[PDB]
Amino acid sequence: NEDVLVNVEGGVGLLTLNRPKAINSLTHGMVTTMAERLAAWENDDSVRAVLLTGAGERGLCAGGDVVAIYHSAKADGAEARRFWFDEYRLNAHIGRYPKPYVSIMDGIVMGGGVGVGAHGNVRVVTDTTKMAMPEVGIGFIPDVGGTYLLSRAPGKLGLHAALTGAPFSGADAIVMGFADHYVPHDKIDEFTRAVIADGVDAALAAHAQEPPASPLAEQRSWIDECYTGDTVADIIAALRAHDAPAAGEAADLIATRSPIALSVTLESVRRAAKLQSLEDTLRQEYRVSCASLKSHDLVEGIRAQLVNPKWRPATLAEVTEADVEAYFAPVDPELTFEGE
Ligand SMILES: [Cl-]
Ligand SMILES: [Zn+2]
Ligand SMILES: [Zn+2]
Ligand SMILES: [Zn+2]
Ligand SMILES: [Zn+2]
Ligand SMILES: [Zn+2]
Repeated sequence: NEDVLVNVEGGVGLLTLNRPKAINSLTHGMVTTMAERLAAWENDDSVRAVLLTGAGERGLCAGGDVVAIYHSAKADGAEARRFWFDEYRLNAHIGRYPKPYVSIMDGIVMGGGVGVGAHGNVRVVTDTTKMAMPEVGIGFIPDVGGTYLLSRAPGKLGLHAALTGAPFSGADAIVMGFADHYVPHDKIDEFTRAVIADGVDAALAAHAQEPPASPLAEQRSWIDECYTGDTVADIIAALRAHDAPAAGEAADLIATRSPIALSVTLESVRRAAKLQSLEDTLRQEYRVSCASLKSHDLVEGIRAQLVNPKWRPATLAEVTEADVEAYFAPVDPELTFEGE
């Protein structure tokens, strides 16, 4: 099997993620294929644009392959670090890319799938889009430039998405700055065909629609009320005190997540909000990911997903400021972006 299908048609470089039985989860091989093709096509005049899609019907991409990260974290972390090094460089390159990069973020789009789709410049979601950064549920922290996107969402919507790790819709994704355009699922095929035949602007004019109401946008009042707290424990207390079902549901979900991952996530998004550069943000995320490889909760979190995680530390009250600060320590080598 070719885990990424590659072709050029109508002047469009086509990248189709192709592990549909795994909802197209990303391997290191898939990342390097994408990266090499983006590099090869960048100065090739026969390629006017790039289009990223996923095979099958359930989603563009459910994430990075978590089994491989798990096996690496139990070993010496070498593959995980190399994977993230190459992946984050790819994320940055999509972010800078000079040619139109159209991503079809249909169906399930989570974690690493956000990384390959949501830094594009023509970002399409649909009525089946279920997008999330669910990292705290496995003892991890949103990466792949997710902290850059989360910190740029309106209000505190980004913190809500990051701490709950809950999915949000296509319309929500547009509100949060993770996507640009809305096309119903049973027009993606016509839309994709039109990009290839008539170009991006014609395809959009012909198939894009006004998104429906964003439920996340309607929740902004209590999100902004409750997520201004200094600590995750402050946030949970406020959500409970607001005494309404949607806030309570958020609190309940947060309370299932890794305490250390939640704490590092809150700090990451707050620090990312002060960084202008996608590259600088990814450098921070790389330190955090590297640190997470040495953690109890990353292994426990992924284990539980594969096989009720028992987090350690078990409570937010046991998380110290030094525990959080440890995730932001320098590493050697730092993530670098040269070789363009
Ligand atoms: Cl570039
Ligand atoms: Zn379909
Ligand atoms: Zn393995
Ligand atoms: Zn590798
Ligand atoms: Zn470039
Ligand atoms: Zn169709």
